[PDB]
Amino acid sequence: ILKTAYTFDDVLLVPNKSEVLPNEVSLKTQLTKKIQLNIPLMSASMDTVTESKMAIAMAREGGIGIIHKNMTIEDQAREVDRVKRSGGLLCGASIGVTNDMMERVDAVVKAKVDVIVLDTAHGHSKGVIEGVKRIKAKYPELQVIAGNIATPEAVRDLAEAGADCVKVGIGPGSICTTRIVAGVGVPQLTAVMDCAEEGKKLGIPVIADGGLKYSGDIVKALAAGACAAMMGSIFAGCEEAPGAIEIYQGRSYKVYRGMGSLGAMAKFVPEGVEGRIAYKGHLADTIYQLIGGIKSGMGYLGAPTLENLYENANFVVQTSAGFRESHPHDINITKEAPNYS
Amino acid sequence: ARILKTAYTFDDVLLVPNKSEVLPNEVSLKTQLTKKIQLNIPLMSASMDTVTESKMAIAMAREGGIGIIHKNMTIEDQAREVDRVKRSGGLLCGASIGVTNDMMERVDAVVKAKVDVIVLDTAHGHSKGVIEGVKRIKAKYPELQVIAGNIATPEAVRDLAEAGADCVKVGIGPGSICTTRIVAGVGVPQLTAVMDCAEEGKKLGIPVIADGGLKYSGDIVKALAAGACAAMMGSIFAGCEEAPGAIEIYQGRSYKVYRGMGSLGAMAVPEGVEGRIAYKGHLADTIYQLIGGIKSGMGYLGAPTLENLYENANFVVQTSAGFRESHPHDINITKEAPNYS
Amino acid sequence: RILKTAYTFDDVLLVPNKSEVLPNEVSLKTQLTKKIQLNIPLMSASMDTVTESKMAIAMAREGGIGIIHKNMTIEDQAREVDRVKRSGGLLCGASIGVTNDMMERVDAVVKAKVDVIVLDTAHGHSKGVIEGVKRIKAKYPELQVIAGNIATPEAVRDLAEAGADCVKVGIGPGSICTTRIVAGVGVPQLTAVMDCAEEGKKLGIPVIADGGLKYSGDIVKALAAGACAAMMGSIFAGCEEAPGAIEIYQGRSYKVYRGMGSLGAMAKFVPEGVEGRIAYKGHLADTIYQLIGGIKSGMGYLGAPTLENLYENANFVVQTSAGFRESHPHDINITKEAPNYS
Amino acid sequence: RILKTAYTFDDVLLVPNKSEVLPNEVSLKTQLTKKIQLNIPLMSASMDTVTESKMAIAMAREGGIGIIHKNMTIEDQAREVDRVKRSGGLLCGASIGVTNDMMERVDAVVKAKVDVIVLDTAHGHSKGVIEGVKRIKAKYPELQVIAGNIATPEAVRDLAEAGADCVKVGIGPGSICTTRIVAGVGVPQLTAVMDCAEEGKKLGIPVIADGGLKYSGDIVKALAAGACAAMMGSIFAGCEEAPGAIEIYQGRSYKVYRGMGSLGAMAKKFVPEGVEGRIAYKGHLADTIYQLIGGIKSGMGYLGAPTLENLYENANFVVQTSAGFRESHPHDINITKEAPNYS
Ligand SMILES: C/C(=N\O)c1cccc(C(C)(C)NC(=O)Nc2ccc(Cl)c(-c3nc(C(F)(F)F)cs3)c2)c1
Ligand SMILES: C/C(=N\O)c1cccc(C(C)(C)NC(=O)Nc2ccc(Cl)c(-c3nc(C(F)(F)F)cs3)c2)c1
Ligand SMILES: C/C(=N\O)c1cccc(C(C)(C)NC(=O)Nc2ccc(Cl)c(-c3nc(C(F)(F)F)cs3)c2)c1
Ligand SMILES: C/C(=N\O)c1cccc(C(C)(C)NC(=O)Nc2ccc(Cl)c(-c3nc(C(F)(F)F)cs3)c2)c1
Ligand SMILES: O=c1[nH]cnc2c1ncn2[C@@H]1O[C@H](COP(=O)(O)O)[C@@H](O)[C@H]1O
Ligand SMILES: O=c1[nH]cnc2c1ncn2[C@@H]1O[C@H](COP(=O)(O)O)[C@@H](O)[C@H]1O
Ligand SMILES: O=c1[nH]cnc2c1ncn2[C@@H]1O[C@H](COP(=O)(O)O)[C@@H](O)[C@H]1O
Ligand SMILES: O=c1[nH]cnc2c1ncn2[C@@H]1O[C@H](COP(=O)(O)O)[C@@H](O)[C@H]1O
Ligand SMILES: [K+]
Ligand SMILES: [K+]
Repeated sequence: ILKTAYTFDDVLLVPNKSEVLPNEVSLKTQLTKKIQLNIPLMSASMDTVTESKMAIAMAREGGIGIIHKNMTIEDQAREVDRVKRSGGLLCGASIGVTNDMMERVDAVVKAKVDVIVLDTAHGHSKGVIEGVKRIKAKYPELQVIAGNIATPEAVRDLAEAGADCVKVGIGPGSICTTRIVAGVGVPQLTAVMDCAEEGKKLGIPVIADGGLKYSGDIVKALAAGACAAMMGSIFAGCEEAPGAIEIYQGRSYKVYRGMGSLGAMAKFVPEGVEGRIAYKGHLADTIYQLIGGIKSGMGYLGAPTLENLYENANFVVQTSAGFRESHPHDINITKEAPNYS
Repeated sequence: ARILKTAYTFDDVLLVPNKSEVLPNEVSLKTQLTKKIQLNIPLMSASMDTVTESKMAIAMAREGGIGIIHKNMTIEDQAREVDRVKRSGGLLCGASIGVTNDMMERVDAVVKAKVDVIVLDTAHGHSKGVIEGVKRIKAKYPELQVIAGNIATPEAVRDLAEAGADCVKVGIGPGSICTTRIVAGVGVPQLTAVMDCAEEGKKLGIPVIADGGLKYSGDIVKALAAGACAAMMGSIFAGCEEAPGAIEIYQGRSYKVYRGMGSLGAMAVPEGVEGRIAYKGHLADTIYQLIGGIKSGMGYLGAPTLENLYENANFVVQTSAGFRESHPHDINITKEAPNYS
Repeated sequence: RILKTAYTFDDVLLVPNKSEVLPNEVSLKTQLTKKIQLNIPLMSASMDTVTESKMAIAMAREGGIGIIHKNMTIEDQAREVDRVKRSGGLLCGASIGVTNDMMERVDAVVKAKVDVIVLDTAHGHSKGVIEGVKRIKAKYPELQVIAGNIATPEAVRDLAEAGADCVKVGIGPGSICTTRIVAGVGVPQLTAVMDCAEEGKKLGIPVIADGGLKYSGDIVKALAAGACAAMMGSIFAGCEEAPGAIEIYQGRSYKVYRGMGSLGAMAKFVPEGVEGRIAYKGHLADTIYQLIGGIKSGMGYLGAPTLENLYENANFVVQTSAGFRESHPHDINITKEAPNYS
Repeated sequence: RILKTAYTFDDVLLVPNKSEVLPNEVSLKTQLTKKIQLNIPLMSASMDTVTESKMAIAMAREGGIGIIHKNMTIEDQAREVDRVKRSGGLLCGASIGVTNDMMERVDAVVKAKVDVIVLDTAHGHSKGVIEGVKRIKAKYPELQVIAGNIATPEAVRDLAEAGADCVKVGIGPGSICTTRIVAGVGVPQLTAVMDCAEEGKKLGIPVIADGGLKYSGDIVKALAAGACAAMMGSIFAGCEEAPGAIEIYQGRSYKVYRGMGSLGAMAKKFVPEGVEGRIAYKGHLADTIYQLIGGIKSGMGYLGAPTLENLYENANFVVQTSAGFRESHPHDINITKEAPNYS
């Protein structure tokens, strides 16, 4: 019980000397050794976040969407295929460890998915290791993301098993109760930091999944070493996300729930809650704001590229009081900001 | 420097997931309350007049745990309640005893009623009165299993072990209705207290119980992974139909009264308060949720048994920001979860 | 530079010790100064909305002591002290400021039988205060003098040298106090009381834990830190004895409670307290009973028959903000009034 | 990789020192640069809802200075500073950005006899600012230049070799600032001011504590950290002398206050780093300065400091926790009467 772990709100990045203006920087990243994204953002594989429409709009902005799997195998293959024939867009698919597994994989592969994500509550498990070894045995050159994990031991075991990228985050998500009902989890920033570090010794990239709420948070995840950030609530309020529209006190809300929530899984022991976030309009506007945030951050840090950002970033722990100084304070805000609230 | 040691409670820490060859539906929650008593699930209902009586203790045993009948009633009525449990078909049953002038007559009567365990529980278990009590009771009934409490230190485990106790209950002040820490200034945060006492207890070969301050199934997992043999809850069980006292309807919702035994109402200078808690229906639904959460955590930690969970658990400390990450956050929740208030 | 963290009461808990002593067994006698013993280590504040003759008569007869405030003329505070000393031989205190009329106020309250003088100012670690003590003891060598307020052991050392018989600790912890906010200056009270009690004891000088106390458990902590007695304002300001009529607001009664450095009490001012209302507490006896029982209960937990043994054998532990939440009642709709809680 | 905690005002307290001095005896004089002395170490911020000529005149007349903002055309800002120099030779500053017309704005305010310019930017530790400083001093070698904003000792050194006469510390503390939220970058202000003050005093360049101040006690902390002066927007933006009329909202008077990097101030392609809201009306600046000044004198008396230099040299800080914070503020009281220096 000696060691303290930090999440995003716990730290700040120290500005560096910069010869670089924000609209000079390049957010290109390697999602895997083979898959290059233009911007390091991906939409979560949840039934209230990503289907083909969201996945098409992520691809076009430079990112990628991971079509969720809470649908028939044939419907997912249709969603993926819908993305592929909308141009030449990259598309991912979610796969669980099931008796369905390889039929789901065969359908999205033939439908030309670019990357599958074997994601489960506990990526550091015998099922996932065997599942990655099974998939890569059948499809060697296909790209496999394995998650979710929180330790460097977990990185190696999935790298050994053949994953091309690992996905970090047990407990941080906005709709997640894993840490509350199971007691298990690692604060996300320290999780990404430790996993990024072992991932770089091995040649395997890591994704920061969950818990990001502002663009500043993504800068921290990338500075920690993640190759890409994945978000649910940040995208689930967008027009392209599936989700009934609910009305309350003059505002429109989009339904957003955990995949491990009662309503998603339908004696259940859930690991998620169901709720709603405010409608935010079109993805493109949300992406602009996030990219602009990341660019300014790299400007403050003098980083022309994501690699230089990771190599030159210096972190500083702020207290509860610093956290209050960091947010707007002692202001009665009256005009909406596309950046904040 | 007098103020050196920081002590932690459940909400300060998190468990790090291990490599798991095992699924939640395969782990065994069997535990030894004492050496002669083995429960199937490591949960006990608290010895309170708004929590455990014959109706509660019967249902606890039927789910695999134990209820300790409270002592706020005549010696006649207590023996009667223990007997109903004993005549309900071979169900384990406890009874609490205070440091009283009538003490050995209370032990007498519930022993006659074939009680399986007694709890000599006082505000301060590491005291002369409890020390002599345990030896006095071991002098008359050496076969009898006696739990003693409450305590907060490793020194207290020794002196209670050298006095005869077969188990020791940890918890000074963490209780949801408890004001001991505020009115007396005394106590140890529960996770550190369990941890320190579990470590002395294991070396000496005596189990410890985590009593008080548990609220979610994940907290229990932390207590068991800290080394407790079982967990005692008052608040988590007091809203159920089997707890004593009737339901109140206040503004469309159902509530039951829940009070500290040290509160003015139970005693008719108090160390607890009286209040109302939400009605939660039948015990079996609460037990099912708690059991499920515990097996989830043990799956995460790769633990087939409770002792293996303790051997291999690593804790990490989270800040206030980790805490807010760990709970659902930045979401308007619209559907109640059965495991997340 | 910044590095040493300083703690207040809600940052820490006392670890229970083995106890051969039941709460009704433990003794609460304490030495306020070398010449003044109290049966209980409680003092009421030198504030116009806390302590007058009625407060200080009531305080004495329960075994503590009241310190009559200075926010009144010299004649009337001497009479106030004479009110107390005539009512069956009780101890009385009196507040004295660093002023031009300061010896005349001392002279009056002395003729008026005052047992203890408190030369309390915003900054006791100061030339005026130190000179003031030296001048008073030179005129009255037997008169017991408390000086404050301070927060450092260097301040204990210097006020002991100046002739003080007891020093009062507390810069900023007060519930009505804005000193830390407007001047940026202070020390969390628990660490202040420890550091100063450490120095006062080596010199043989008692120290008072003054301000920031809200519950009985808080008092126990101050005493285990080595304070000789605890001074409270807010806890006593709600009582019948305290000065001030009882204003009532939406079917509930209250009493005015204000800082002595608030605009109200001092009437170009730059205040260092606020002014407000706190709920009516009842009679002082019942409030004191509940505080005594917490102390006695805390000493039971720590197995200390006396305040000295409690100081020597106390083990503090730091609690985080989640420990704090677990320490208070949680997740319960409290429906009945506990006599000793909120 | 992540070992250093950095602190802000609400995290620390100053420990009282033995004192031979009373608050009224204490001296508030500070060198804003080697060539500029203020009688009180307070500055109003160069924002379009804090400082124009009227507030620059009101600050100067109290012993401080105002920086007229640059969210206006060049001739208007030169006219604005000329209005202050006309009111009895008062001190005046003007804000200058890294623009295509940077040297032309500098020309107009120099013509109107501005005492100091502030080359203030999101990121003062940048090639732009570093080159603007060299180019401004090369043409106007006696002009006093403040450069900012910054947060590190490397930034202090590099801007001093650029020619800055004084630097301005503060990445993200402002009450209306979202830089640390949107960009993830910044340093808690007290640690920032301390680290930068230390390097400035080794090099001979003073530093300004800019942003995140809320109470007079906070100013004392920032001066004891070693800053030569404190810059405020929120504290002064409710005052009658700040720009914009007094607004009513549910029977209480308010004024508008917004970040310069907020949408309204920068007026879809924008990515703002500030917000816009409203703050309570607090009256005329004279009454706010009074309460501020008295708080600083009280703090310095507690510290036995007759000068700001003596305060920096003998100030001791302790960290307080959130419980310490809770004790530090008033607590467990229903405040009935409004205190002119608290809420
Ligand atoms: C993301 C997430 N939660 O973060 C989640 C998503 C859907 C469902 C669940 C539910 C509520 C069903 N909860 C678990 O699935 N909980 C859990 C707890 C412990 C372990 Cl060890 C495992 C594992 N399951 C596997 C399987 F192979 F089956 F996929 C390998 S390990 C699973 C959780
Ligand atoms: C209790 C308390 N505040 O806690 C208080 C009570 C009444 C008035 C004040 C006022 C509002 C007047 N505030 C100061 O008096 N502030 C202050 C600040 C710094 C110093 Cl150094 C001094 C000093 N006073 C003396 C005296 F001679 F008066 F004793 C020597 S030095 C005083 C404060
Ligand atoms: C669990 C608990 N509170 O957590 C509690 C439960 C019921 C009643 C009380 C009351 C309000 C009556 N409070 C004390 O009992 N307070 C107290 C304080 C200090 C000591 Cl040292 C002792 C002790 N009593 C004994 C006994 F005589 F019982 F054996 C041994 S030690 C007791 C407390
Ligand atoms: C104070 C402040 N925010 O705290 C602020 C004030 C006005 C406008 C902005 C906006 C919203 C436009 N935000 C940035 O300007 N952000 C930013 C982020 C990172 C860098 Cl590296 C730079 C730079 N700009 C330059 C310049 F072209 F001005 F010379 C050189 S470096 C700028 C911010
Ligand atoms: O029910 C759940 N329980 C726990 N985690 C979930 C659940 N559903 C989705 N997640 C994870 O939470 C992430 C979204 O987090 P968010 O962006 O913070 O809202 C997803 O990428 C998943 O990794
Ligand atoms: O009045 C009281 N004061 C302090 N502790 C109590 C009181 N009554 C019961 N307890 C303890 O608190 C536990 C209940 O805590 P809970 O599970 O957090 O609600 C019981 O098991 C007892 O160990
Ligand atoms: O106006 C004030 N400013 C600062 N401290 C004050 C003021 N008035 C009283 N005090 C101190 O605060 C103490 C009362 O604190 P309380 O019991 O927490 O309310 C008094 O004994 C004084 O030491
Ligand atoms: O939009 C903005 N983003 C970030 N900082 C700003 C912005 N506008 C003003 N500032 C800074 O914030 C300071 C005011 O902070 P305040 O005194 O806490 O209200 C000003 O001196 C500027 O340095
Ligand atoms: K801010
Ligand atoms: K205070």
